Amino acid sequence: MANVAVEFLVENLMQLLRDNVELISGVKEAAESLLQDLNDFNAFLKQAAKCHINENEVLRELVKKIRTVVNSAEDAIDKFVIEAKLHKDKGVTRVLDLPHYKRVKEVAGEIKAIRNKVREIRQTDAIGLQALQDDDLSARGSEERKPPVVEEDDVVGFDEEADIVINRLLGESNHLEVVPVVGMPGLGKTTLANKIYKHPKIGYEFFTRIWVYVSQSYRRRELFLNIISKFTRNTKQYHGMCEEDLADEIQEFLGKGGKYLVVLDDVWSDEAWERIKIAFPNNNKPNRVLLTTRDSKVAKQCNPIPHDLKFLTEDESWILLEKKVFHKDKCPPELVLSGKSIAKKCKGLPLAIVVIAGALIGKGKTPREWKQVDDSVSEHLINRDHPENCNKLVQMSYDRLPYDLKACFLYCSAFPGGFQIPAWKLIRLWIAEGFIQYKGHLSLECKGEDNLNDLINRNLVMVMERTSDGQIKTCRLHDMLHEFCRQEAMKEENLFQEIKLGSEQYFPGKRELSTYRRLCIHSSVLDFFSTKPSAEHVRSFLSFSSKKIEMPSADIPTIPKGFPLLRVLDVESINFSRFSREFYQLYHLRYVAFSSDSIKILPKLMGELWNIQTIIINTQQRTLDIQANIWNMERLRHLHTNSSAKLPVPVAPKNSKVTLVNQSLQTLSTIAPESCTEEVFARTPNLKKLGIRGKISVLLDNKSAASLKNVKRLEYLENLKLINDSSIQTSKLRLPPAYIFPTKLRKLTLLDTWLEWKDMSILGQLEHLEVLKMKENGFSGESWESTGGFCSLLVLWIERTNLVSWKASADDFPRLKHLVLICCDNLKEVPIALADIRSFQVMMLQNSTKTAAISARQIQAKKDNQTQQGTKNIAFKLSIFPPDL
Amino acid sequence: MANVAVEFLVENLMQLLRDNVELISGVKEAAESLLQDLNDFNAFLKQAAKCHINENEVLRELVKKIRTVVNSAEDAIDKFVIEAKLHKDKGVTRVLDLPHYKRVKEVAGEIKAIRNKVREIRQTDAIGLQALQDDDLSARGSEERKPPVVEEDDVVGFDEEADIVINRLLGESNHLEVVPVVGMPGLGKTTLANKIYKHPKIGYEFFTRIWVYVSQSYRRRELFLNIISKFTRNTKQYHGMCEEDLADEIQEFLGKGGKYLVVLDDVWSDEAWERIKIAFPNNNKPNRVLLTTRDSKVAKQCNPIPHDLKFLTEDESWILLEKKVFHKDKCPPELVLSGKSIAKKCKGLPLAIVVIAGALIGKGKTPREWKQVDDSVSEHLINRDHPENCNKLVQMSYDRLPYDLKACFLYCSAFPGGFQIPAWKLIRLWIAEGFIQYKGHLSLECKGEDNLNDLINRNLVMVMERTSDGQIKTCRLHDMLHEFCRQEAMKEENLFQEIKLGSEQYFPGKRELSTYRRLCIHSSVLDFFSTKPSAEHVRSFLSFSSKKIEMPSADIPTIPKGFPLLRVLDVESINFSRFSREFYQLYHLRYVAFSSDSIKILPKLMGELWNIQTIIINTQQRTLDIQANIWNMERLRHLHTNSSAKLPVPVAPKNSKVTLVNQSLQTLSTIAPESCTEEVFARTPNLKKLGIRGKISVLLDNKSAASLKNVKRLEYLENLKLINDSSIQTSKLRLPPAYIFPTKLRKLTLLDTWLEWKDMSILGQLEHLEVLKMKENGFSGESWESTGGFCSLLVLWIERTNLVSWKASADDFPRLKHLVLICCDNLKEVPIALADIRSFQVMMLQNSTKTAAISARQIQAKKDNQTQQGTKNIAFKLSIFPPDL
Ligand SMILES: O=P(O)(O)O[C@H]1[C@@H](OP(=O)(O)O)[C@@H](OP(=O)(O)O)[C@@H](OP(=O)(O)O)[C@@H](OP(=O)(O)O)[C@@H]1OP(=O)(O)O
Ligand SMILES: O=P(O)(O)O[C@H]1[C@H](OP(=O)(O)O)[C@@H](OP(=O)(O)O)[C@H](OP(=O)(O)O)[C@@H](OP(=O)(O)O)[C@H]1OP(=O)(O)O
Ligand SMILES: Nc1ncnc2c1ncn2[C@@H]1O[C@H](COP(=O)(O)OP(=O)(O)O)[C@@H](O)[C@H]1O
Ligand SMILES: Nc1ncnc2c1ncn2[C@@H]1O[C@H](COP(=O)(O)OP(=O)(O)O)[C@@H](O)[C@H]1O
Repeated sequence: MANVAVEFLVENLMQLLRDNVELISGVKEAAESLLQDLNDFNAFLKQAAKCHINENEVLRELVKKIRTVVNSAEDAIDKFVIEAKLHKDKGVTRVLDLPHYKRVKEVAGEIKAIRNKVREIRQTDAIGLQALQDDDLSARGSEERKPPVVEEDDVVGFDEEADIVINRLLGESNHLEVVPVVGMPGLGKTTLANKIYKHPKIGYEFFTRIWVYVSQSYRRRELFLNIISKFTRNTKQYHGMCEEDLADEIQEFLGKGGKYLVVLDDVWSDEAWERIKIAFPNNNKPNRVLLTTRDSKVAKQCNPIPHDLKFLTEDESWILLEKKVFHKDKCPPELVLSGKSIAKKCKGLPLAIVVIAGALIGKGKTPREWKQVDDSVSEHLINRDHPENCNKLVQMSYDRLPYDLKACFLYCSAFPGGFQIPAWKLIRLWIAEGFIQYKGHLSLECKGEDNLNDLINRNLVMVMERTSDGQIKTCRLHDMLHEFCRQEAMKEENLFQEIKLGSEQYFPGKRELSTYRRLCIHSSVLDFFSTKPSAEHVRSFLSFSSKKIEMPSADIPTIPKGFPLLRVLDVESINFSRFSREFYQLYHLRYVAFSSDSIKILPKLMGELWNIQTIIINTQQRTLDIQANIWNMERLRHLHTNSSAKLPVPVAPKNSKVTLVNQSLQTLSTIAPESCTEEVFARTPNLKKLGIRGKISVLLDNKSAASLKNVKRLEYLENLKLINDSSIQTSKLRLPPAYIFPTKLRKLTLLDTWLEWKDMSILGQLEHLEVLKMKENGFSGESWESTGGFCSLLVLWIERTNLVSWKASADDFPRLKHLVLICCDNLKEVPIALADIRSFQVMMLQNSTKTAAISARQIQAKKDNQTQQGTKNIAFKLSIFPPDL
Repeated sequence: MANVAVEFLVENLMQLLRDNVELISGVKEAAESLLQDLNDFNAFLKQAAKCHINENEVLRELVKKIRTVVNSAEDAIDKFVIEAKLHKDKGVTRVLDLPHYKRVKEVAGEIKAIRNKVREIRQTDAIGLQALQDDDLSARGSEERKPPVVEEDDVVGFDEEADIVINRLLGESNHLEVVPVVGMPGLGKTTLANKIYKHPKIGYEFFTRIWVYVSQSYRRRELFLNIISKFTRNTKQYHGMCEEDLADEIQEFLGKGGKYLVVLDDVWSDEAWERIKIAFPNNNKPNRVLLTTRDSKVAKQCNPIPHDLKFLTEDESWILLEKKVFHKDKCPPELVLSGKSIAKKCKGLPLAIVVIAGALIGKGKTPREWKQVDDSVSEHLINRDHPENCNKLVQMSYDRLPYDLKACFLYCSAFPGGFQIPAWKLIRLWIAEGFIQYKGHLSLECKGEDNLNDLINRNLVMVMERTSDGQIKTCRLHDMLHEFCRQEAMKEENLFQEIKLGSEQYFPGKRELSTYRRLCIHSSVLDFFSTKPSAEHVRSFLSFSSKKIEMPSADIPTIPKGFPLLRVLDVESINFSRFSREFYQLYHLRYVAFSSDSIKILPKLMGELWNIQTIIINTQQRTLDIQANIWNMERLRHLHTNSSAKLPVPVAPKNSKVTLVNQSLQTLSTIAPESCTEEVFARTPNLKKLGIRGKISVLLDNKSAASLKNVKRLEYLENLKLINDSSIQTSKLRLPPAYIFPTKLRKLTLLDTWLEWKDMSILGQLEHLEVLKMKENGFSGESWESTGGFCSLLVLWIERTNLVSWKASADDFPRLKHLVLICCDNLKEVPIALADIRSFQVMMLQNSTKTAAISARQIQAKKDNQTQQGTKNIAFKLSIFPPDL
């Protein structure tokens, strides 16, 4: 939508005028003029949006060229800004910088012609404003939306295929067999196969169970490395071994672990199965493979008997729609006939019905909306076999979205097919692109999380992984939605364009690449950069690859010089050895991610990019030294890192009264303990997440820095992590008293502190802490005895400890819901008093002593009797690692 | 040929037995038995080769099974070598090395199994050549092959096509019309183009003329870079800007010098034309493009009138056949009729005439041989349209090559089709690959050049360029010939395999790779190594990519670990930042050629190797410290580079009587001036080609360590090159006395020495000097007065010198043949006395004063008058790069 670009340009111009007067100084009148005209433009596009522009040709004619004239302005202003900052570097103290001030004033001549153009067009727009304001529709207020807790996890009317499949498997002893499943896209082969892979009988039967996704763009060796990973810890060794030997190693590991069930998803080409099957050892055991698909030929080839999936009958259809649109509550009677007619209109496709329930949630729950939706569906599914019917249905759902979500959905279609989207990165990309604008009081990140939850609710985006906290950790887009969104973006809106290279084709020429605004290259990238492209109007550049590619020493300069107007640059999948000066000459850079293996210092010139919001760095060295004045970069909001970062020593200005305290700074992913000082925390009042890697001892000792005591100043801090990199128990470490920590702290992580279990009382004293995660021998001992305090703790996580005896009472953990016990191969039993807590719902116990498993089964039987006893308890689910136990 | 493999194994086994008793100490008995078995079986293989091999299957089966055991013996022997060297590396002083000595005894058991297999072949038949001994064919002696002679520079029957093409240009000025040349394969379009391009009218008609070769796998950017690099000297910019901008610059430069005539060779598809045609924007000038295409559709798309290359007429065909087979001499009357039958059977395809001429010259000059050849040609040229006729003719020609020369002719397809092959690289490769073996007294490289001349004489190898010396410089195979050799090698013999992946195809599995003995890649080797392939039976690797490519630091150790028995490592188009230690266990390496841009030190572990013969490095480091002990490598024949290599100080051991005098060394291209001490020359009695690069004044001055005086000691030196990197003239340099130079010096090159023409007398005194090359103001001054001495000189190269006045008489250069003057914008006139030099053959003049051009025209007129007077003076040739001069 043109509104997005208009708003972003207005905001950036305002920020540049307020903040940096000197750069814009030669053209201030033109800046203010463009500001007024863009405000008026935005109002006009809103008024046009109120109407159905597609209904009138004149309205559609009017919108065109609103966007091009706006685009011409953005270009001229940005070129001017970069030119004048280069002038500042020139340091021409001449009063009249006649040489090359006439170049920045050539850009200003373009600016002036552009201001003249914008003054025009605005006069024509004033014509037809009154006529447009005569008409309006959908005059209503805005309501709230609510978080997407799990709902309808049960699968309507699909027990039949589940039981048939679970029956078929385990037929012939000592045979490696494959179970094909087919059925048109959106039917639910993955959903049913998930229900199988999570049915109790399957987990009872086979010990090893691997979930594997194999699309068309799948890679064989990438898959083998990960499957070997399922068994062992490190794959960096097998980065240097052949696929065949890798196939052999997977075979040995998989054969060792008794039986095995392996799931490969959405296969496309029979040769794909032919190649992948090698790793599986046919060692004369009843091991079952479960592949699903869409094409019939491959299913038939891999086994002469494919099990075809089934459509949902009319009743299943209506019940499913009722569930999705009305969630737990039951439908009010008046809409029943409408909903049943729509369900019948669907023909029993779970995908069409699901998206339609999303559209109904979007419209409302009033009879007029239901009748209109019924009429529209009765029109857009006249055929069955044509997939574009699903596209028409999704378009109908899509039309009702707010334009802000319209931008986010398309931009979520940017990622490659089959790629699992990291939610935090997706939110930060949305922020840096300008799709989320200040409205209200929520922090930008919270608004982004709410937007993602909204998109999940109407069933456009399917969630894949969730956190311990219950939040979302990784999402993606179903194939049909990906195709519809990609076509809509690359064709209509020109949001972005992709450059995947088919056989016997060439990367476009400079004239074509001239008309792009964003690039995505998810295929051979070094090949596009060996050509030395040049497109002055590329603002973003995305490359979400699978492997890590090295960048040749003679090829580093190409990105900075080819695209001198970047804003977003995510090349996390490309490893750099260094950087060139043109890099530090990129002055519009907002988002910047990159990897590296020999980087140790963040050069100081990097602090001259005065618009950076986000920074993400990967480095193999333990210590990363930062020399750029991050206290100078006003708008910095995040600084991620995987090594231990050594922040610079802060100094306030001497001749300037102004103090350097960043109000908008929310993260310091991993800083060294040496910098956990009073001043570092004086400068970050609003900090919400902090991490410290290094030798946690320096913190805990009270000589060098009362560092844990320094932590008291961060009032809003809500997440902390203590990572120790020393591998030597030089002394014993002691946590300070529980009045030093912040009050809202909600999630803590320890790793190799090696603390004594008596200190757990201090943590019990904390009030709001909701998740405790101690990994890799965080607390050392053999005797912990609960002493109360964990009033609100919701998830407990213990991994790689030598604890033996634990003792508690049902009043120690009143709100427990989740309990994680990993790699505790020296614990004996879990206290049974944990079976008394009502909310205790999920437990898991990995690589643990079998006596603990027997006690856990006792606890499960206890809670089963409780729920049987008429209490309104939440259902009980257990998990014990041993297949036998 | 299998005899080649048997002989290679025999020679290596004898070498290993002689040099190191320890390496074969455990299995010396079976090794010697295998050696004698190989000798007798090679006698058997020769006896088989005496009888027809192509026509008999049982005979091939007899000799077959011996090649397999020979390959297996090679594998096991190299395995034992690497294993014994690994034992040495372990440095176990135990009398009984309980770990790994049983593994080596099992490898000895494998060696004994191969010995048993060879003895089993001998048991099946004591010799197996009794039937072969009964029948003998082709008994005759081996006589001389003539030294190469440039001959038949005239083209027969294509002059009328040349006239028609030269009538095409001047068709319509102020326009761009493409000339299409269309013909069947081996027809001679490219010869007609190479003629017309060389026509005096063409050079006079256009000041600028370009020759461009459009292969099937052409890349546009590299072609444009070549066109640009033609005109200018500096290209640091054009490596940085894009191919659209590159074509724009090509337009600019071709328009700077007015009208131009460019040639595109062997256009295959239409897209080639559509994309290359944008680089010739007509500047409303009379511009012509010459396009040779085998296909016709592309020609019609280029221009609705393609120039149709006719077939040779019968008389033209015969004059060709007699010229080729007989060279200057005419056809003897008795062979006239057999020749006429052969030529009339050729159907006019000149390539058939040429290949049959090669077959005749190889066979001999007797009527029975001519009749046999004619009958075969009749038998195999029944049809007309099928190109496979040429494959059949080539097969006839090939069955007659000497088995050594057969192996030589083949494996030339290992170099990708269409690639100019440096002759020196081919010769050194043949030497390293055991292809050329010690037979007689000729030096290995001399025998290699002899073989290459022999092949070229047979007209199976084409020469692209020569030298003022007239020595072959670069050679390439014809398209059809390259295709034939490719199919031959990859199918019937298994000399090498070409891993060229389509879009669908994937790289081979390790299983397929197991049966390969030589690898040739010509597509992405980066991706090939990305799959991390492995192979033990691989001895040769070649990848002639067009560009230079980097090896990611994680991909560096792939080649060693995958290939532990590597001999020929042809990776010169690959870049190496560093080397894994696994490189330094490749005890089977014979040939190492590789690039780099940061390598400053060759590690001492490089010296550990012993089997290498050639070392080749092109680094951009101005210095290259060589810390390997080269003096301990006896078989080092060649250490080629372009850097100012600083050799290690030759130190004799304190407790050894062995003289570290390497009797195999032949060349030290660009050693450091500091490294020219009496010792290093004293270690190399047989040095043949030397050149220095660095601070040469350190060589000249007597106070300085007298390097140039010591250079006398090399009695076998024949090639000397002196190069100065010092751009600063801190003093004037003076040459030593004439006697100090080696007696047998024959070619000299001077760059950046800025000598004083008064010294030219000293160089005159040199008795044997035959090539002189002064460049980069080699001699600094304004007036030259030649004083004689250059009795045996033949060619004179003057480039970028500020000479003003030259005075010479005909008595100074009685035997000289070639004058050339590059960029002498200072030179006034050329001594007209040089016109009296009978031997004077060809003159060239580039970017000189027009006065020199007019005086050169005077000299040309004088020579034309001389020959017009009845003197048997050789034809003279004049050429001026700018015709305006
Ligand atoms: O062995 P050299 O005495 O050093 O001469 C050779 C050779 O010159 P000749 O034709 O006289 O044998 C090549 O031929 P030209 O170029 O001189 O015609 C030349 O090839 P390039 O200049 O193309 O490289 C080559 O150069 P290189 O050392 O790179 O192999 C090098 O002569 P120069 O090095 O002095 O140019
Ligand atoms: O499951 P989560 O709720 O995501 O909690 C953590 C945490 O994530 P958050 O701090 O954002 O909540 C870490 O995030 P990052 O370190 O990447 O910033 C991540 O990595 P760590 O191990 O270093 O804590 C870790 O993932 P994992 O432990 O698997 O590596 C993950 O916990 P999960 O195990 O559930 O992913
Ligand atoms: N039996 C069912 N009941 C309700 N919804 C379903 C059912 N089966 C699939 N779905 C819906 O379909 C989507 C899952 O996609 P799916 O059909 O499994 O992809 P594919 O079948 O193409 O692999 C989800 O939105 C899910 O809610
Ligand atoms: N005299 C000639 N007449 C016709 N074609 C020729 C002649 N000489 C070379 N050719 C062409 O050159 C190619 C092979 O040339 P070749 O026999 O090597 O001679 P040259 O060394 O002069 O090129 C073929 O395409 C052939 O048609």
